[PDB]
Amino acid sequence: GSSGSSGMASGILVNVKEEVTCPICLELLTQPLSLDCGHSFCQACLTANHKKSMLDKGESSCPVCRISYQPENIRPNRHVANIVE
Ligand SMILES: [Zn+2]
Ligand SMILES: [Zn+2]
Repeated sequence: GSSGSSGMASGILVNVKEEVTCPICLELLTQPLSLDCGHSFCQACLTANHKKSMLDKGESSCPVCRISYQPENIRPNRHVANIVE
């Protein structure tokens, strides 16, 4: 009458602090995206932000500098479908 093989919950990790932070959630930016302005953001925070400025004006833009560009068809610094094994 027993079942459940859960590995040790040692989520401890020894690494340096993070410098790249998200101007939205202000938490952390490990795999942020790149825009035509330079400022990075979360692949999610960006999607949500865009909607925000959709009911007021309609068009989205950098929530930091609000530069002129296309929030669609944007690619990050590096996009490779290669996962180390
Ligand atoms: Zn974020
Ligand atoms: Zn910007």
